[PDB]
Amino acid sequence: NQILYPEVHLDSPIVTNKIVAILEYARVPHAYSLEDPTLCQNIKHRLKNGFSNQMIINNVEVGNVIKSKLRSYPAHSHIPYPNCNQDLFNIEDKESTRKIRELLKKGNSLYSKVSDKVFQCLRDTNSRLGLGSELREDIKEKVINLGVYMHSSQWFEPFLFWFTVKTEMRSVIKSQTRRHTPVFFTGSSVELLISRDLVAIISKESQHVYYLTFELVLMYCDVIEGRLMTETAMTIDARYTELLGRVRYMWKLIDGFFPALGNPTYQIVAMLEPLSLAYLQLRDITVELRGAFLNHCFTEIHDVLDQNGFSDEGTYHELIEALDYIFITDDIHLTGEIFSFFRSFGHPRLEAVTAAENVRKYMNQPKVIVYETLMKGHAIFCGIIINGYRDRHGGSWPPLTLPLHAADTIRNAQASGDGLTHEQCVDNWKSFAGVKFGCFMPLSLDSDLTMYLKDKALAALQREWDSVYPKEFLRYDPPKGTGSRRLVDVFLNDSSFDPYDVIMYVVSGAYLHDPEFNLSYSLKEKEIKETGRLFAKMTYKMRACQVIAENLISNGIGKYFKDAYETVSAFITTDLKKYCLNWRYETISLFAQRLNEIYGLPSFFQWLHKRLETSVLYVSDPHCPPDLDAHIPLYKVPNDQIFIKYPMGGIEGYCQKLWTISTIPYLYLAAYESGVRIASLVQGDNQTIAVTKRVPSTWPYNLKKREAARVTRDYFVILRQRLHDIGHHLKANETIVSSHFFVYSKGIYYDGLLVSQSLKSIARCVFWSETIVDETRAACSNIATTMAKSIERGYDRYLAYSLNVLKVIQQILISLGFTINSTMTRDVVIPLLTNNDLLIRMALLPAPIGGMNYLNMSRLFVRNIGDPVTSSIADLKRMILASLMPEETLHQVMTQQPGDSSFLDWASDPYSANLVCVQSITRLLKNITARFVLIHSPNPMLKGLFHDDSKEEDEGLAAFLMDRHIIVPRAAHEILDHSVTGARESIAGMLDTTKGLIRASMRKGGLTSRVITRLSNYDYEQFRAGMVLLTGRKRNVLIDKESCSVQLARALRSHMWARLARGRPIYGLEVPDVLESMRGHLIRRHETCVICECGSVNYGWFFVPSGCQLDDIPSRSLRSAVRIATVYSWAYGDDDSSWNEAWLLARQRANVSLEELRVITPTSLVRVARYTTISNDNLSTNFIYQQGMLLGLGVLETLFRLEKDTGSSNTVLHLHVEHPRIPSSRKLELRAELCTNPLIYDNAPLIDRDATR
Amino acid sequence: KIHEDNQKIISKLESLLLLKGEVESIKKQINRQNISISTLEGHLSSIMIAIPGLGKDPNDPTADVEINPDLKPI
Amino acid sequence: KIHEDNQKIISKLESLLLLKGEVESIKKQINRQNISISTLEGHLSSIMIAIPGLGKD
Amino acid sequence: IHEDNQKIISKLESLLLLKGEVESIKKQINRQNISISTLEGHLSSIMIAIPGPDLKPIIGRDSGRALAEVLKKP
Amino acid sequence: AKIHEDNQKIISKLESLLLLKGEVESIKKQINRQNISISTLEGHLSSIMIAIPSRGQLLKEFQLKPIGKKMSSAVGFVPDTGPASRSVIRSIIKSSRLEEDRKRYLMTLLDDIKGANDLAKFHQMLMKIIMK
Repeated sequence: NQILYPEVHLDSPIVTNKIVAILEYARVPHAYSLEDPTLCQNIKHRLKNGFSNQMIINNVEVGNVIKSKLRSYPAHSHIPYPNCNQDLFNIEDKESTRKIRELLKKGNSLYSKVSDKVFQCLRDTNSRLGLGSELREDIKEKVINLGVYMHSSQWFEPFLFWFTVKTEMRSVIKSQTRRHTPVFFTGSSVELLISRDLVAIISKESQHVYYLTFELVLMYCDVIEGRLMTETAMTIDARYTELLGRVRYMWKLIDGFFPALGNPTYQIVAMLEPLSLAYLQLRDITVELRGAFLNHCFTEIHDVLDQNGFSDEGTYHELIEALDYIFITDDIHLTGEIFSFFRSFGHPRLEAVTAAENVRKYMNQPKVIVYETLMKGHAIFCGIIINGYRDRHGGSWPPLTLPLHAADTIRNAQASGDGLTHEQCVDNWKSFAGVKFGCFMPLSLDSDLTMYLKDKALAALQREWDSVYPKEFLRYDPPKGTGSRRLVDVFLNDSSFDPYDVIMYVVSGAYLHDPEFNLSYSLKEKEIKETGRLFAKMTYKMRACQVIAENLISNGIGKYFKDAYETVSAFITTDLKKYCLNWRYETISLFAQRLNEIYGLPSFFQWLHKRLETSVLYVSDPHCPPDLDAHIPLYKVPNDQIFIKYPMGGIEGYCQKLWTISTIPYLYLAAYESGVRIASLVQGDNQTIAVTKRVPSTWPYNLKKREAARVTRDYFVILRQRLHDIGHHLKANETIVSSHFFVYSKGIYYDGLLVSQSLKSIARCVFWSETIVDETRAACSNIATTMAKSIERGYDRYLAYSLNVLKVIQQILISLGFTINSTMTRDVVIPLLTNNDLLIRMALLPAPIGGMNYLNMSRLFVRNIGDPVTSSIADLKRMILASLMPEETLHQVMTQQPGDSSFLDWASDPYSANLVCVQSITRLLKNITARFVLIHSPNPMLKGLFHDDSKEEDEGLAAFLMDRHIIVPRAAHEILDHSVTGARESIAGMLDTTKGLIRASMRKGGLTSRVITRLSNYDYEQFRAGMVLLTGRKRNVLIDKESCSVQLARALRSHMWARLARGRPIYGLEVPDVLESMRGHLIRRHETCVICECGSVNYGWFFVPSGCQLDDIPSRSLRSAVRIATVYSWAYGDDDSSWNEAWLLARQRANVSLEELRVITPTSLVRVARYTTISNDNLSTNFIYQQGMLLGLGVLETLFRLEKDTGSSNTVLHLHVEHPRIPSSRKLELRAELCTNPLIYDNAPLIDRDATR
Repeated sequence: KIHEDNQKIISKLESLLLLKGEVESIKKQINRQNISISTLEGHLSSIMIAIPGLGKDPNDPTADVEINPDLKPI
Repeated sequence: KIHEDNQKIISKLESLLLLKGEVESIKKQINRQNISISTLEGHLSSIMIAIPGLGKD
Repeated sequence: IHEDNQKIISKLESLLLLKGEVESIKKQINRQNISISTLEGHLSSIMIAIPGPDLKPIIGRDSGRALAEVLKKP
Repeated sequence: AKIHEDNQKIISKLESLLLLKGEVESIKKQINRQNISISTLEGHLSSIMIAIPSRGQLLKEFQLKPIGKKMSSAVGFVPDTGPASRSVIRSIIKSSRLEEDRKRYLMTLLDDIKGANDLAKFHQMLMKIIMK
């Protein structure tokens, strides 16, 4: 293909049977032991028969080379995958790692040239804002000697070895895709063989032999690079001094446990995630909540040590003392940083039999439930639906039929139109015993296409289920597979698709009698748990019915379910992972009947359990074969190995919204019985219940938390009883009850404070990115994004900027010198590597003006910068003033060769400066592939949306909007996003092509050979364009030094766009820079220098008091037409002539007239920020003031970063601040016939009286 | 004697006029009875469709819903 | 003859008065069966549902 | 007076016609009393003891297939 | 005339009893409808409870088994059993805001205590010191 590279990072599970299959084809002896020897039989059977292909013959020679080398070492011992980790985390060879060492030493040389001037620029930036007096002395030595601290780490010599092995293995995979035999390379202490599928490492001193696959090499490279970056980040930053020692002891302790314990060490590694929450629970104010969950964690650690044979009292006590040293700290903010080190040890090896027997244990369990609790929850469920329909329809009762025995309260509430409380539902639960709702929720299916375009793997047919296993690993020849593998390939190629046809396929009952139904399991790519997790694959129609069912629940009833005295709350955190296995037909049946009555679909929402009770399920991995002599259908297969014969339960996912809306009524029932109030938050597999009771205001803070904890504990016991009465078995030991903290997506919430994992994004800052082609620009953008995310979670700004510059320099050096790309010619590599200043100026220049630095100095302080070009020019002026870059480079930026782009590319990206070869190439490949497959789709849902002449229409619309006498590029972007062009772009963007659709389009021939050759060489074009930019000598005499960045940005945009603009003005893209406009002064005592010296009175006032402890406490198309009409009437003027064009543009989305269209159209800052008073009265542009307040909060966060409390003085901070009409030149081409597709075009104007939305 | 017999006839007729209160009392007991049966039918209705395969051949008790959710493919 | 007719009226009134006691016996039997429905409704309120472990086919 | 007396006897014969209707009511209550007694006999069969009495009856899924697994062997 | 006036009063009471005739007939219809309703209810009830296993069996420990006072849970921690509870008490002492000499003295007292009930007396004494 020459456009597909082997994968850089690990997105696949680790399977033992792959390693065993390679080592048994290669006939190499190995030390693995399997729980199922089935593969270890089947291979032998094939080797008894004489079966061979090209992969067997290629693997015999590699094994012969390994045996010929192992004759030299007599006492050789193979070590399995977990038991060698402590060795393979610390391995070094000097001779094998010469080239990457020279490249990184050259990177140290360049950073040692520019580090002092980087520090001077950051010091001037700090001194402008007023924080120059509080600059630490150690920051200078950390910035200048950053490369020395990176190279002094203990993971540097492991990382060079594993990066070399990964890069050489990727070369072997792509080149082989002469019959050269791989030979060993004798190093100082390591002998290395690298093949396509196997790597053999022999240690010369210990005579230890390791065999590895590609997945293990990728995992080891990611782990060691993450450890290197994280240890460097903790060594440079002064706030992480004790955490550095604790995580070093953690690394040493777990790496010591790997050789003896092996694969059960990952249970302790997974137990490290509960332990931080338990050690944080130890500091609670309440009485017995301190050591509740720690007891369960310690008991399970003791069980893990006891089952594997370490039944000694000495070992467990030393492990408890070690964990007490690691997890006990005084700072609450540094407690949650251990969550960032969760993935630092690796991933366990997996086998399908263990996960199969776990799901077999859970889904084949008898149960007894109670009718009364089920009916009480059903009554609460009905009450929630009734209250939702009253709230959205003006107090009206929904269509329902109360029975004859209904209570007088319910009947009089139906007659008088009064709502129902929870107490009336629970007490009169027999009034809802025979209710029957009417149909009042529409089925909107022709107006949505966003869901089918998401890619979901499809299982094979039931007649051909052995096709996933190769002939190599089976005793019989499997049937050849004819079913399609992906959902989108079936969906786009479907000749006749009707959304109601699959609902008829459910309701008519054809799914129970379908000959080709099959569900399969597959192992998860990244789970620390040794049993792992599974995701399911099913056939086309059943997956479509699943998607339609979840859409119907989400768009309808589920939206109903979303939400001298003071109030206190206490939190319960529970796990919801194994709830899906616990659901049965009897519990979910009545809720599903009520949803069937509401939606008007007979027996639709009960589909999953009725289908699963009659079908056999299996776990599918290619290397794990079934124990069958011949091909046998699934119903005859025994209930052993990977097969679950007749399950009772729910698959993970697939019905989650229904289970959630069934679960909430039992929480409300336990609330009514316990007499408390509940606020409920559902994360991914984590549920937080906040218990509220009213308390007197005169009470102190100590007793109120005791009262909240008491009522929370009572509620928890009642909730456990009511969840056991329906059969969920909450298992109170695993859940946690706290009076302060709860966990959510951003981090831990502790009493109004946020504890965040700052070091996770630094561990995710690695070389390259997950793209099919290695690109330097995407990697540098990923580095900038990870450093910015770490700054927002609390890392230091200047150190992150220095690490960003160092990693950009090293990334450029790896992209030029150590790469698998064969298109890197010597005409660009030798000029870039010999000229040092050229490469440094390419690394330091911002990317909006043509460089490869994607992090701005304004971005370190505030999230949003306005204009990238103006900010880039201001940063370049700062670098010129700090002598980091020469003056003439600015002239080069203003004399850069313009690129070729049309009005459509300018309307898609309004801030682009017409630069040559900047766009990410994977995005271009995805857009071309998605556009080709959506144009050539015979699906009847896409009759007129995608035409062969769509691109000419889009370019005509863009040239109609932006070829007027004044060019406004931001308004045209808003018009095209809400028009048909942005509708097609949004439909094409939601389809993820991945590797499979790109390969499929390559076999179809949509991607021409010119496209492949052109897209294969853009990295060399980026380096050539950067070299031509930085080596050019052209000057403009209008460039004055220290001029305004706005005028320079206007001149740059006029120069680069001079072919299209032809001298016409451009408006609406220019804003002043955040750092240049604002100057700060700190009034500790005795007045302001700026106010007295300059007389400036335009400033914002910030106040922090002393003596505060910081450390502790209508349709969418109609709205689109309205937005198009509003933007066109505002930006291009309004009169009789302009409203006709606005009506012609807005008519294509909604069916309105001219008169109707006229009528209808009208963070880490919180540590300071709780104490901060901001007054804006002395201010005299809303974006500039908002970013000024964000900058002031960042400055006050930087001032009190290393200090526990404000000391003895109040803190005062001052941040001083320093078209009639546009007629249309073109004419509208439009379309001859208006498209009537229901996704985009609205047939009815609907509510014309309501002008809102 | 005949007039005295008429007083006896009226005296026996008074208790028959009082029978209307007893007859109205039977009406209230039957009204309370049909609610009590309706509770049992409501409990039988919920149990039958929660437990699958128990309907005693009613042609799919879940399918008793109304069908006009702008579907109508038939 | 009027006296003879009046005694016949009295005899028919006594027969209707004997019918009243049977009607009151109907009231006691209706009330007894009403309790029997009520205690059966309590036992159907206290039913626990059992779910098997494996589906059959 | 005699003509009025024949009218009174005429209405009293119509009032004596209700005795067969009251016996017809009595047979209907007797028919219900058998029906409730069979249901009380059916209800007492599935009652068991629960360890921990309560005497909560348990209904199986199809014919009592789950009861062989959950219940203690006698 | 007085005897005739009394006879009209006799007639009016007999007509009132004739009005009662229709209401009693209406009762017979409702009792008849209830017997049909309970018979169909009997047919559905006879179909359901055919298990017939007033005590014959017991559940084989499917109850929730509610937590004891000695056993620990998410509601609270009570010291029990062997090795884990001593580690939890030691962690509560090491995580406390107490003085170091007092913590060492409590370590000596905790190493002295052997019995399970005396471990519970230490835990109530330990929480008293932390609250004080």
